[PDB]
Amino acid sequence: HVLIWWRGKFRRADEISLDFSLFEKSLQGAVYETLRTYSRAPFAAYKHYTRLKRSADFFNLPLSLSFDEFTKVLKAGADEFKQEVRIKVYLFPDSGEVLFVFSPLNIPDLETGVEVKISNVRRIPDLSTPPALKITGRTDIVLARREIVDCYDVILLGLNGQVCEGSFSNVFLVKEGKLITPSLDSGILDGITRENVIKLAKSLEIPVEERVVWVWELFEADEMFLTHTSAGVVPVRRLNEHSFFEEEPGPVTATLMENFEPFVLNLEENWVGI
Amino acid sequence: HVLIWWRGKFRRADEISLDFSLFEKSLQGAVYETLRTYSRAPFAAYKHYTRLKRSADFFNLPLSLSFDEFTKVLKAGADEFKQEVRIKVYLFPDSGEVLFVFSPLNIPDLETGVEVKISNVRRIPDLSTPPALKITGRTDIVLARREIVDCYDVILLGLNGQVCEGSFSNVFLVKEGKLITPSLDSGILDGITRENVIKLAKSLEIPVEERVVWVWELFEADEMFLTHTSAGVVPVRRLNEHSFFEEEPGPVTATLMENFEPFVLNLEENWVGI
Amino acid sequence: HVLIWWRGKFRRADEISLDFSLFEKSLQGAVYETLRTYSRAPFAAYKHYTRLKRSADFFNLPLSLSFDEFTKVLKAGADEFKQEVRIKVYLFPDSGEVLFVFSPLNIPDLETGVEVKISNVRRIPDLSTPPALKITGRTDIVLARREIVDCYDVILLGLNGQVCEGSFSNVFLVKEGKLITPSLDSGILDGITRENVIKLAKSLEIPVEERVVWVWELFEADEMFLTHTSAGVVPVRRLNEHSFFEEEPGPVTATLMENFEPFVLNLEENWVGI
Amino acid sequence: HVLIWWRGKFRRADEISLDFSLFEKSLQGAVYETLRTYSRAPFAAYKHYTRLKRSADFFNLPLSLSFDEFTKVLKAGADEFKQEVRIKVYLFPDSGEVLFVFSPLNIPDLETGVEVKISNVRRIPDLSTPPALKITGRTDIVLARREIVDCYDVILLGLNGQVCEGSFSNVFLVKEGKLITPSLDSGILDGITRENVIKLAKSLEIPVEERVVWVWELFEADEMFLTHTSAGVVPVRRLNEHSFFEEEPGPVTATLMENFEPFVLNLEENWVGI
Ligand SMILES: Cc1ncc(COP(=O)(O)O)c(C=O)c1O
Ligand SMILES: Cc1ncc(COP(=O)(O)O)c(C=O)c1O
Ligand SMILES: [Cl-]
Ligand SMILES: [Cl-]
Ligand SMILES: [Cl-]
Ligand SMILES: [Cl-]
Repeated sequence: HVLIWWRGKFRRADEISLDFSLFEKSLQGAVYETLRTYSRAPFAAYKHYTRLKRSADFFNLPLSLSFDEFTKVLKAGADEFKQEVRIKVYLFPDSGEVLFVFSPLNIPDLETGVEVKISNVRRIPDLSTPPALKITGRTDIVLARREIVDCYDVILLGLNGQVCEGSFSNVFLVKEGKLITPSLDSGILDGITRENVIKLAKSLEIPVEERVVWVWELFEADEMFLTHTSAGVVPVRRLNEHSFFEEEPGPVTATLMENFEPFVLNLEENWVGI
Repeated sequence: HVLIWWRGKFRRADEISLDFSLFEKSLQGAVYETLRTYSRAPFAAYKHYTRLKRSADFFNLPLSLSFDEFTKVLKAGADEFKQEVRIKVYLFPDSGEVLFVFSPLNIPDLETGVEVKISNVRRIPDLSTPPALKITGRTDIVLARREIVDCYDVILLGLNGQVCEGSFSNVFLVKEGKLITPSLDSGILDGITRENVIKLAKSLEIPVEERVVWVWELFEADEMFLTHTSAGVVPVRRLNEHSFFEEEPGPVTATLMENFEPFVLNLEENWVGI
Repeated sequence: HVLIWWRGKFRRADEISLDFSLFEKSLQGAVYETLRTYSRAPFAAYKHYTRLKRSADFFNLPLSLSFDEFTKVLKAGADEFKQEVRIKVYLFPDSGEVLFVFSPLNIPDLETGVEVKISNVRRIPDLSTPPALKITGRTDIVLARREIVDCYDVILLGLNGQVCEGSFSNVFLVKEGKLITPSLDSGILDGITRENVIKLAKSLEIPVEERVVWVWELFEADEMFLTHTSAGVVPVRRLNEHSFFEEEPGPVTATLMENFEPFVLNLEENWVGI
Repeated sequence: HVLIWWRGKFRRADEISLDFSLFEKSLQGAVYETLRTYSRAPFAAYKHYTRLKRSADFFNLPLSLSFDEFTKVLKAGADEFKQEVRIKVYLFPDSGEVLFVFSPLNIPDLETGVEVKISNVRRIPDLSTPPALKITGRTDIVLARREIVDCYDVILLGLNGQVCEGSFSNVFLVKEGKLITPSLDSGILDGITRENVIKLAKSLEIPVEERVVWVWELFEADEMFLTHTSAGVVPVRRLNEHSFFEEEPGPVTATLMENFEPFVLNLEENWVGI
């Protein structure tokens, strides 16, 4: 049950009709964002809109849609499901055409923790590409996602062995009661889930450090977890062959994931304009 | 007047209907190769086929068309024009689908030379993406293309300041009668025209060095030129604000240009199977 | 005519008697500073003392000498010459022993400009060694100085091709009337002559930019010059095979070098405690 | 009780008088090699001579002593002790002067294993200094030595996070019965003990891989050990906070240790010319 909004109308996601020149050009990549709903309301819509604009600015391609129109399509689309939706928004090169894809959000039970592995792909450094450019063809993320076989996500290190992030998530570790996450200067995407978790940690009086984190610190951590739009906080039970836990996520991870949804649902900055 | 070949037949390049999920996946990029025709015969076809296979093998992707079938599509499409054509070939990871785009080759007289600039985008390091991978979404090329404002092409350096390539071309310099070009070890996208010019130079007993070339050597060169499929040898009259000439290129470039077409068009290795 | 201060007494520089264990240990390097005199008064004595302390702190080896004692030895030593002196100060590992070497400053006529060349040695990056550690055995500076054969100094680029500095000087360029010099974040030593020249440029209403400077900008510059303790402002007439001028240094360089000595002789921060 | 050989004769290592300018130049560093004796006979003398020549050749420095003269000084000095000795050999660039330092080898029982830590100093890149250059002032080793506080040695990684070496040792890991060690291509100072252990492993049919080793593999290893001249094979019981064992090393390390002395002492290549 997949719905799309394309060229002014909602539509079935069986076939797509587009100008051939747009298709050939889209092979160079589309700028994009992913959203989910809570109670069928689009989450962090304004935050995602401004990130989209920022990705679009790395090309002086202005955004065609207003925030007001963006929210209108998001809400009309989500309203056609009796269930939470995942929403992908693509902005196309030169044309400025926008495509929304709505599909049911089927989020699994991750209380037992996931497996992650160190990627063979290093994150592209700033001198080659801005880390915050969310574009569909960027080869670090394209090549790294193809490595996800017997794990949930792969961890991209930067060129010097600093922890950057997962192929579709941000990384946090816990050590001696402190919540530690790579700084934006490590060369990472400023995830919206990450941002919310940092604020939640502070509201719970958990100490937080945003800094350069070296790969070997993950192997000495008391806890590790991932953050991304669809799932929120995702506990990591094993990195490569290194287990953090057997059954229960660690205590800092557990408090953050139980408090995540109530905290973000009542933080106004995640609901502006909706 | 664009013609395409897609899913078993030739079509007008006006609009295209695609399986929607194919379209979505195509946004991650296609493996690509470009050819042109001389006398409406596709040039260096076998060489271009084997190079395409090389990038396809990186993704464990078999070519759905044999060399023989490949040449049949190329000849068939080129025969529909009353003029020389540019042909772009796209190969899609996992699906193995092939897309050909034929268009009129409009080739200007560039004897007078072009302007080029040093790009602000460094070639993606080998730890992040193979330098020789011809995938349409690679962000070094994509972002470097957007800097082409008052110039012909821009020059991408590697992280260390060595010369790699232009955004659509290979780079050659001449210093004290030697033809010098970045080695494959410099981490480059190597085009067939580059190899052809190297062989031409050797046949004329012009010394050739394929080595690491530092950016500042471009600024001290006696002559500089670009190579690419559609235009062959393109003299550079100016790099940033640094002039090489005002009217006509130097002796080594001029000799290479005047001998290029006679030499490459009479070499059997460029016509195998056509 | 070379004088030394060693183990509490002034001495002839023919022989030196030291504990063998100190000699073996000194093969690992001594922290050091170089000074010159104006009117036989030690220049920027306090500035050099604090840099020495900072180099010493990269080892938690505290400085044995007080500033007051430092100035006392500097002045007593300089007072024994009827001529300006060059002064080298070495601080030795673990022991904290200090050695001063006084020799006549024989400064040549550099009004005609000097030749410099790009070094084959890249400046050691911060992850390997702090750029501000002035130690006698650091291999970037040791290896680069051995390259000075038919030039005055060699220019060390950083790992990415940014201009860092000369083997014993800092680098400035002039472009469209702006004075431009590598920022400290480029990974360089904060030279005391450099600092004074930046202040002098500002006092003369010359615009100054401290930023990342890429190697190719030197080849497009209107003017280039070096700064170091012994000589002050040193005009560069040629970089590699690229001439900036034939006879006369450019106008910005010329104003700075004529105004340098009067400016620094009347700036109190260069004379504190003397 | 230190004995030295300097300028044609053996001397007490109490005080030393030097030509002052020699001393000043010695502060830039010496090429070095270390040996020990078994039964008061200098071990792997020819191997150590040829390695010294290799670093000396980098500076176009001929060895002032022939192999035969070298062995005479080594035997003569070792014969003055009633005990095994450590011998350090220093060679000075340009002058070609040689300094030998003989001292009692006091060798502890390290069967129980040592503690090591990951250093905060990255191995100097190849663009700045050759990785295999054994010069006493190299700042990666000098600064890494100062971190040895509550541990035996620290581990230097390269800029990319690969394992290179300890500050005075080579690094080996064991994983699934394979002995793994950084390749020469990783950019390392290769010691003679490393080569001897590799040959020992092969003679015992233990599989050996010389390859690029990433830091995190140390944290997942079954066993880890160091090699260096004075101690041979040194088991690592703990890396940072990560324990490998509490009482005795694993089977591969234990076998290598128990077979080391019998094997290396009965190999003619380690005794040529003695
Ligand atoms: C590389 C990368 N890192 C992190 C994220 C997570 O960011 P957010 O929390 O906004 O979903 C994403 C988005 O999925 C991403 O693609
Ligand atoms: C590498 C390096 N850069 C720059 C300088 C110049 O600094 P200052 O102006 O304090 O002499 C020096 C000192 O000679 C140096 O060794
Ligand atoms: Cl142009
Ligand atoms: Cl750049
Ligand atoms: Cl220990
Ligand atoms: Cl580090």
